[PDB]
Amino acid sequence: MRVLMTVFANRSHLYNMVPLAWALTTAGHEVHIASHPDNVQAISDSGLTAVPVGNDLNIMAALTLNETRPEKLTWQYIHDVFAQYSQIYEYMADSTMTADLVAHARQWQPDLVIWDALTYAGPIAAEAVGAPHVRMLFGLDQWGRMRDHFNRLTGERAADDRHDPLADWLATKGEPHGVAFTESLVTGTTTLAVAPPWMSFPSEQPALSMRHLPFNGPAVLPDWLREAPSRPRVCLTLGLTLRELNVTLADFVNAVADIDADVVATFSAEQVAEIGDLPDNVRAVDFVPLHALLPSCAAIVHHGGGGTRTNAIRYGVPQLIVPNWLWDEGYVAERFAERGAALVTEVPDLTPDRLRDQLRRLIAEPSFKAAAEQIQKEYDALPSLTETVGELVRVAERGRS
Amino acid sequence: MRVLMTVFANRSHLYNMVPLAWALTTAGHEVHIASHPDNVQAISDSGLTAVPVGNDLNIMAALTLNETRPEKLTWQYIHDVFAQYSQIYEYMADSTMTADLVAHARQWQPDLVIWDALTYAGPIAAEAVGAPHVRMLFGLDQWGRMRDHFNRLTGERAADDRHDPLADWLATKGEPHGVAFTESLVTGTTTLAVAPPWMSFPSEQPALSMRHLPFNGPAVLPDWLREAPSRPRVCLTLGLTLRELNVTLADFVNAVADIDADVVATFSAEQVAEIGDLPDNVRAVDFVPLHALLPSCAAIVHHGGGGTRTNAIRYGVPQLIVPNWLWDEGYVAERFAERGAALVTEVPDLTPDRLRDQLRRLIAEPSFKAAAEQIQKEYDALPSLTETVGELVRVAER
Ligand SMILES: [Mg+2]
Repeated sequence: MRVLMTVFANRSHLYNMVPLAWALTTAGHEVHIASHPDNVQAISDSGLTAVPVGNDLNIMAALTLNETRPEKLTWQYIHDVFAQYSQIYEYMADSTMTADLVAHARQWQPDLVIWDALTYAGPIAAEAVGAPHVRMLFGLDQWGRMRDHFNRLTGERAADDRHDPLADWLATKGEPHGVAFTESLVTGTTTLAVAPPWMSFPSEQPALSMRHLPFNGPAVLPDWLREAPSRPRVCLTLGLTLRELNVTLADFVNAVADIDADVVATFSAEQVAEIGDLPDNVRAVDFVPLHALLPSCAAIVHHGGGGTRTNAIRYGVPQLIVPNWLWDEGYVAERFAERGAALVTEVPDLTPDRLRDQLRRLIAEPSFKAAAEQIQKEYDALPSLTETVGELVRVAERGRS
Repeated sequence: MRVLMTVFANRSHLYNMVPLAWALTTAGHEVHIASHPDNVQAISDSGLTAVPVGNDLNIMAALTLNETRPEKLTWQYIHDVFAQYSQIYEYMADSTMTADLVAHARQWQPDLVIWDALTYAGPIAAEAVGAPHVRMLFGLDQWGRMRDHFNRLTGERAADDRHDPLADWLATKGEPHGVAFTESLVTGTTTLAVAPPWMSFPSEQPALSMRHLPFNGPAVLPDWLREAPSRPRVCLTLGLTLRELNVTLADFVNAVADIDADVVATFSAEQVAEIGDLPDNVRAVDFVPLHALLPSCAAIVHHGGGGTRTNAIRYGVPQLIVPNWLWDEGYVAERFAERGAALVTEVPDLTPDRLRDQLRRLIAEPSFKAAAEQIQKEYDALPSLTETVGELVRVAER
């Protein structure tokens, strides 16, 4: 079958769907990855077929989606979140991008559209051709969680009092292509999850789950990784968060290194300068392939994003999470902490001493390792990518007459 | 499981094994590709994890393997073929390359080694750690074909006259790593085939067969390709052949184009300029991904190589083949021809006129498309890459 996969130009959201693209490819299907022209090189570097759509995105040059306090989750708040993000997401998948993707769907006529959850050209293109479409998550389903609340609230207001910014947005987006607003434009014929069911939000809709494979991008094994591990290793990838905060970057690095293990730390040229002389047991590296590193690590310290935490899940590695707030990191961090698999320090509570002490516990108390391994066992038992391709074929077949 | 794949530094031979590497990957196995340092970038640019081994290879800078006449296939001929190719293959996977891949295997403990069929460091590394290994073909098994004859012809020699250049070479190759010679060093614990059984040589050993996925590196669909075609499209990939060959490139281009169809031709910039003004119905291009062009094509003209022909099989496209005779192109073109799915023009016989006339046949006689489509049917029945991953698990378990 022909699968049209679409993702806005962002390498992380691309890598999120690379293993699924390739599972579909090696089972025999023809897979096109459609994205803005600036994502073409990344699609190439992943071994896949790029179909450029729209103009370069260049996405790099009050109302949040991670809000979970019940009192803040009013109809008016979620309404306004929807109004704002409807604009942002439009920007991220253009009328040009959307027209190019519809034109390709009409020409190629795919049997399944799989769209990155932030890429709303996906469902417009799919519906121009009655292909069933799968909304692919890239962490927890914040948008579906808010959408469920919103639709529950809406169905109990007066009828004249149910403005829906998503309906106005997506009816508008679909209009030039004869695509009518349905609710399935918002959340997909169905949704594919990348996070394990035990940490996901309850949904009023079903979600396929999957033993998510964390694609780390092109990789060359360095010599130093090739050598028999000397003694316990810890992986430190908190570079970005650390520059943010009289208490110095060197101070943070000296404390974090003061533990019974070798540290592999990812740092800029900028940061390696800013921190000056490194401790003895620290190797600074601008990038490391986690799947080559993590099998030998007693801990990983990181900002709680999906790619890195899926690697700690897959390799059974305890975590020290300093959550960022780009998507779901705070909420997932607490889920791991509750299972005994992680220790958390919020950004506002960050001291060198606090990180070191947490790291020392992860290293010393084997309960964290056991909990991380238990997590790994339950992940290994999720449906394989081959099983998932089998579900996706049932979606495209069940989606046909 | 851990799978150590290895291939000498040639992109085509890497590409041969990329979709398998990725089948293995998405099934959850840990996959390393070991190749000389000058091939590490192509490995990482196909999305996989490279392990550099050995020194840069730089491969670009009467005794043939493809000899099939039985009057020529004497023990002495085959003996001398094995004496000459063992030197060539030793060169392509060094005592340094072999020592680095052995040391990596010792440390990483792969469960299974898969080695490109020209990459003889593989079985040494595999035997050094006692892991089983699969020899992965990149076309027909010329070497297996010759070895079958040789081993039999050797059997009937006086014991004192049974000199085996392959046993000598691989014995020497393994000895620093404590690997004694055994015939599994020559042909693998088992062999994985990429060509369909219908075009294959008879082998004394079974090979796993496979519904081969052709990969050719970066692939971007150009915009000119999103229109429905408005009549037969032809794909012309003979730039290299016409280059090494009164008649001007423009003579060829002009005749090949003299048909009722649109030609898409891959030509260097140097070639486009010195072929001069192009006919209306020809579009010169650097490269085009074949797997996206061929669905709309009535014919492909090519040199009969493994990746392009696997594409022709997969999309059921009739072929005009002008064989290279590098590895197996001559034998394979004849097989395609005998099935009614291709017409063949040997290089000594190549003239703008012949290309032209064969090209019209392919477009206008429905028997060729029908035969191309039967081939595709049969390809569709071969074991999926998923099945193949299951067979390779069994191999690793035994
Ligand atoms: Mg014959």
